[PDB]
Amino acid sequence: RWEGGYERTWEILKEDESGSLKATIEDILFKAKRKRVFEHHGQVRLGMMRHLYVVVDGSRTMEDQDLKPNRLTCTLKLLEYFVEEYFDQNPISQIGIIVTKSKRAEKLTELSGNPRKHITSLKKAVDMTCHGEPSLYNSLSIAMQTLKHMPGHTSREVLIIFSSLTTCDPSNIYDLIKTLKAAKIRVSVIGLSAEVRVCTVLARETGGTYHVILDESHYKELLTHHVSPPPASSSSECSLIRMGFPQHTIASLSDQDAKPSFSMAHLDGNTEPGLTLGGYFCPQCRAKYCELPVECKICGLTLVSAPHLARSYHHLFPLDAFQEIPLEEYNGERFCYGCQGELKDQHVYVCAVCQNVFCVDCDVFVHDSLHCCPGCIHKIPAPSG
Amino acid sequence: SRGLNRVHLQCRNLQEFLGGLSPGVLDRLYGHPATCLAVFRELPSLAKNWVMRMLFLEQPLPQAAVALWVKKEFSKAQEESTGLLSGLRIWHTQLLPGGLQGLILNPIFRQNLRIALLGGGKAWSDDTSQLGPDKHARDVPSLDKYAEERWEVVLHFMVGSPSAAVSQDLAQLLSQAGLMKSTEPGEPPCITSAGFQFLLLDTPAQLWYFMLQYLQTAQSRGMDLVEILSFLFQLSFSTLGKDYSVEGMSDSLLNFLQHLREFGLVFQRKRKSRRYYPTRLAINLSSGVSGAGGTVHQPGFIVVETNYRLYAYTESELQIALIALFSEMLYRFPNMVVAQVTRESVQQAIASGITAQQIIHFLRTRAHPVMLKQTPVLPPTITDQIRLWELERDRLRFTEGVLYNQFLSQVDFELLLAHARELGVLVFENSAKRLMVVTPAGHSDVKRFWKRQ
Amino acid sequence: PGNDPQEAVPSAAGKQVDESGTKVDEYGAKDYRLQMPLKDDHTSRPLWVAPDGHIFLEAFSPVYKYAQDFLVAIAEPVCRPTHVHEYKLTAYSLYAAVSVGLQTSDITEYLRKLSKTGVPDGIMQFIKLCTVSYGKVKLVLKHNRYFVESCHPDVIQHLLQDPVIRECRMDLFDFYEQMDKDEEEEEETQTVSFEVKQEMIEELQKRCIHLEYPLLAEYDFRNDSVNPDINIDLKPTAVLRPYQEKSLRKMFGNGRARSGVIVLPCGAGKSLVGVTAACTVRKRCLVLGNSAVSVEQWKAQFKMWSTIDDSQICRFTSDAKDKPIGCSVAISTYSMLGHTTKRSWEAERVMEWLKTQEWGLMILDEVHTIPAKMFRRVLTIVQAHCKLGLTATLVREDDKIVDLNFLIGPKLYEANWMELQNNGYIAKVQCAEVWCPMSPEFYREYVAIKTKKRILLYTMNPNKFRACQFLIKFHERRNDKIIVFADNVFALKEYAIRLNKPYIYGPTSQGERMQILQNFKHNPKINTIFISKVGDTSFDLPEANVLIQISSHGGSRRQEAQRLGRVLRAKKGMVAEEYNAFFYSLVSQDTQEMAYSTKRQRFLVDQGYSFKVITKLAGMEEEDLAFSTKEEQQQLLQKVLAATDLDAEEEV
Ligand SMILES: [Zn+2]
Ligand SMILES: [Zn+2]
Ligand SMILES: [Zn+2]
Repeated sequence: RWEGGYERTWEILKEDESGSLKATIEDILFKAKRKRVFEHHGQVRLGMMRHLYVVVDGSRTMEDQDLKPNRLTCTLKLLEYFVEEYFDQNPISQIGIIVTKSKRAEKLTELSGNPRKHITSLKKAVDMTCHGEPSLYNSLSIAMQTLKHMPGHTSREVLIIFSSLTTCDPSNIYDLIKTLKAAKIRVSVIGLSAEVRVCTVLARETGGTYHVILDESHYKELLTHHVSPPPASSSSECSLIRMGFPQHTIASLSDQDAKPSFSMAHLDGNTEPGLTLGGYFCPQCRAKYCELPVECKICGLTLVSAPHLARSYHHLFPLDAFQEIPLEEYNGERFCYGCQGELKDQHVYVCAVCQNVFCVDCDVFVHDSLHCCPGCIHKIPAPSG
Repeated sequence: SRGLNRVHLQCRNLQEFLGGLSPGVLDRLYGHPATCLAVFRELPSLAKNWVMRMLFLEQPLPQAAVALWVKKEFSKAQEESTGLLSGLRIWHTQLLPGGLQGLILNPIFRQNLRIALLGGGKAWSDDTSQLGPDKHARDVPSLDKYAEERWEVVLHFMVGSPSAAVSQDLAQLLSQAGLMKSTEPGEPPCITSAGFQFLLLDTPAQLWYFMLQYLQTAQSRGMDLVEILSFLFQLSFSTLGKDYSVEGMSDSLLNFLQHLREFGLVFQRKRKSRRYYPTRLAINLSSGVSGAGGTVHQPGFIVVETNYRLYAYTESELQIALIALFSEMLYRFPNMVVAQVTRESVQQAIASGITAQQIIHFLRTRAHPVMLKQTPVLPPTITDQIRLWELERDRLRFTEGVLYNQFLSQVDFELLLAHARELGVLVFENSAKRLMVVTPAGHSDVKRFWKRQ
Repeated sequence: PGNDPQEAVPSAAGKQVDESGTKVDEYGAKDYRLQMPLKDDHTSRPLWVAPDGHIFLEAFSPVYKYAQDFLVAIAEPVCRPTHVHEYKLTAYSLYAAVSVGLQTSDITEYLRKLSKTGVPDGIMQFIKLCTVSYGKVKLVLKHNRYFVESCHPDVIQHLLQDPVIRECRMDLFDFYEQMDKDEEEEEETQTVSFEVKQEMIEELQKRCIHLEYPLLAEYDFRNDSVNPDINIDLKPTAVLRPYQEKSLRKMFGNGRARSGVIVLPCGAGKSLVGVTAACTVRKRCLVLGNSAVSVEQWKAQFKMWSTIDDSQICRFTSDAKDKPIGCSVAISTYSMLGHTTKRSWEAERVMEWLKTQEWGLMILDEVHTIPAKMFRRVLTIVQAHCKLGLTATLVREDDKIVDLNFLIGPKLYEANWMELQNNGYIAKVQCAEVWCPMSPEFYREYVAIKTKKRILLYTMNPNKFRACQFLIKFHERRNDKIIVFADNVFALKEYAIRLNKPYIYGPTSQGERMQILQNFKHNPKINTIFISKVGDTSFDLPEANVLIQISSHGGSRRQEAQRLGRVLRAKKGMVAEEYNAFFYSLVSQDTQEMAYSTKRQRFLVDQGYSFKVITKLAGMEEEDLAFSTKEEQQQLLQKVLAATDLDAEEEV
């Protein structure tokens, strides 16, 4: 019965085209198993200066293995990567690390952009018991009251790491729809390997996007989907003003070494508990402390540092696309317009405008690293006007 | 104890030789082919920039400017990069050009180097006989097999072939080398101790060393010539020549060439002539350093998981011979997976001494594309096993000496301490029992000193 | 006599196994393992079929081909070493009579289809179908119905031989009762089942059933219908884990009649699945404990995960005599007696309540412990119809003459270390054969004296103690359980004198030994304990996290390796994927201990675990080392000079 039936599963899958060329097409189906969802982007409108809120379910669902030795191990490790790749892409923003554990919510790291503080917090978050049940109501309470004091010229989005369990919290979180719909705060959850309808209704009543974790690769995809600053609901803001352009200071300008250290509890700046020698300078406090392209606590305006953060999204929107042809128009001497090679896996990648020939390793290098076709350069800037 | 300099010696090859001979004899080592030989068998990055000025520096720059080229960071590394470059005798310390010593290079090398930098259609560049591809009569991967099998008939006939070696007088030098030897009846081409070490080595630079020692056995030809010719081999391959090695001939240049097809690295046709052939072998001599190109054959991955030697790939018999010295006694079939012994392969280094890196080298040379997707730490603990195994049998450090006991005084013993420490002929002392371990070679100078007082 | 199924085949046809010349059937493989790997995949790789000995596993680019067959190809293999993503060797044995949902030619096809026509030597061929699949159902009419098979072409030899040896032959309250008898269908196809020859002839028959070329599979139809009584089973909230959930699923993938023998690793759910088989099966069962040591244990988790206890408890060794009158579910011990009135009425009860046991179940822990002389009394005394072999050992006692499927039938399941130690509750041991540089004033004497006081010399070593003193405080800092196993008492006694710890010996009072277990296994203040030869064997299963050993002299590799395999449990709830169970051994250099450890670490890498030899400490004088002066060691030395041979012998 089943001793045969356990091996009726194996026997055919083992078997293939016999005689010659055996265990060959089994490898071909594995390549045919590949090539999942690429981009499907092309959007406009919103996404600028997010104010994210990490919300972590700490529950007994973590004790199931399912991808890793812990579901936090699946979670927490790639959050650091998600932190770094965020600060890579979006430095104009800041993130609220808030942890739910034992039916409450602990705002673990404040809404800020200092990566080491966030990452070591995750390195502190390693040895978490995740005792108790999730409570989103305490999480939204922090999320309200913090972002309540943020301007309406702020992007208001929440990223919830939920372990798909029972949403164990009172006090009419169904009525928190109209609370937060009016409060123009977006809330995005993704479910860990299952679905919560109420939370699925929550996000579809939000405009925040809900998903379910499939796999570790798939876990990365939706992170990567939420790296990009999304086009949230209309009528948020237009502008955001008193973007402080700073100065770097060399502390060697006119008076050479007239100050042994530029942090002595009286100097304009010197914000954090450490010694400094003068590296930076804000306009409004005239605040000189450790360099930070974010904001301050006395002038209270945004320490904008343009080549970093006014450059990051500044080309992250205006992209175009390529096309693929299997044909052989042999442009070059059977070459690439970029790296100049050939393999011909029938993916001759042609630009939409300048129409230049590329490979996967030239398409990926654009569509992950270069983000534009340089074949448009020499082609845009020469007749540009 | 045991010799350990006969394995590597890869900067002293151009130093201990060169500094062991005269400046005018190494003035001969500034043939224009010998220019690339200088820069590469030394590997400092720090002296490798101190050269770079001198093509634009005819002038002797002052010593302090480059003595203070690099500040507080790595002053020793600057100093370690300095006197060795000076120990090449390529520099001249000027006296007082402007008021103080300002160093400068030998210009005749600067003459020779700049032709190998820009311009020059000279004798090595062109105009006399250098090189010549006329029409393809013979191909390189076919000759790569020659460049494999001559190594075999070298390395197998070291161990001993059921086949035979070609008619060489080289064995009478390799028996002379102390790699091989032969007792007088019939002259058996065995191994003494050192070919066994070279069996554990895999680079042609030892061959090169005995080929540098080839003229040393009372032969009087161009040592200047052959080391130029040692470079003149190091030209990759792809050249037959309209007998261009005879148009650029010399006496030893043709005769010792008969030996380079004995050494296999040249390939000579009918009458040992009409062409010449450098083999793809002509780039790993150039370093002696491991090299990703130095892969010979690409068998596969290995591992030594559960320290049980763990690999397959039915290879040629030379690798089988490379482990016939290294793994018998539970050999198996068609995959070459002789099991492990922590005693026998340990006993299989007793005729070599420690093969510490030579394990690690043949770790990355057993099956060659192993570093493609494997761990950086290829032996997890297994190096230390091999180490402790090597650190087991080495129970002795052989050292002769003369010892001075029952000395008549105690403070004059400290004089003879300070006397021998002046001489540097002491190895060890015991002051508590009035003892000094003194070299017996430097015994006589204290033996003379004690008899004088 | 009459105990001969097909023994393991390869004995000849091979000369200097370096078949650089012949490899003739491997040349058939080496054609297509080498002609096939050209374009970035191998489509080859015959598992390196070797005629004699065994063959291998590729398992380095398994992808789907051999990674599916990382398990499935291993049916008749056993995968005796384990590795990293590389090759993996095995052995070969009786394990086709277990693999009886498949034909020996069907595997032979896929044995070829894996090997890319890497052709057999034939050695396996002449050993493929030596025993055709054949079962022995025990159907409702009180003994057996003479089941043959799904397939017919076997009675054609059989019925032309066997009968000429020995013949064979209210409404709604009862409506569903025949609906159950409606479910008594064709036994998957045709059954071909005959009638019991009077219940006393099968013993006379079984010896001739195998006599041609067939082999028989005794079953246990004890679940749907059963004419005698059923005890009260009750599984009181005994949540268990998928290592052993798969196990009974292998015992029951078919209907309600098939016996079973399953291998676990050490310390696994041993007293669970049999207790699970005690209750789910609805039988009246039997345990055969190894000693009374086992007997107290196996009832205790039975007292835990079964509420079947209302003097419903039958433990039967060393004057236990607990519930003779009325047997429901029993624990016994292997009556190895054969003596002249050994236990007069007591073993008579063991005889006569075996008869009341009828068949029950043969719960058999670790039958590598059982000799073949006792394997006589396995079948001779106990004549049951379903067995249970709880034996971690696959191959034992170097006896390739008598195999074990003739004893217990098929050997059903073995559980992977990898899917317990990396994915599962079983902790990761760091094995440590630690050798030390001794003081030479133990060794000049040693080589002077060719008399067993020399054994005690390296034994009583402060260089051993400096290691012993070390890891105590080094693992006091992690606040986790540690246990040290010495060789003999009076050396170990001074360890319990110098750095005095919990400890035992041979004649120690058990009620205070139990207090020591209470002081150890409950009290968190002292995580340190000493044991002797007896405590591993005759009193306790210790439950700890870190083990140190001193004794390594006798060649019982596994017997020592199953001590550590039982004791070492999970250290903490560690988030990391590291090794958390810990083994330590103390090795004398230049010694029998140096020599034995070489074979011992050979046996360690024979099964293959996380192993490291360290020699130096993590800073020796970091700790205030006692015996730092060798004069103090000379004080110990003169005790050793005053010592006799009596401190230098174990329990045997
Ligand atoms: Zn300000
Ligand atoms: Zn391209
Ligand atoms: Zn373009």
